[PDB]
Amino acid sequence: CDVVIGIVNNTVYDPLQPELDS
Amino acid sequence: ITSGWTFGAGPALQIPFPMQMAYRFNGIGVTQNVLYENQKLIANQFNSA
Repeated sequence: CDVVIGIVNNTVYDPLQPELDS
Repeated sequence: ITSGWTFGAGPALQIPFPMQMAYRFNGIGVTQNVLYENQKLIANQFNSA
């Protein structure tokens, strides 16, 4: 993520960690 | 230049050029990150032509 222009920061959810927490 | 191809159908909706050109590139079967990794080279070729 260093070459693109105007790239913002955020969080991306993952649909496997909530299930693997148990 | 300002609004792409949406001013022929209905009302005019604005959009930036790198996004509009990414749409155009995607229209012919090339994934859209190729534009974002070559923006300066593409601009230079356009001006020279």
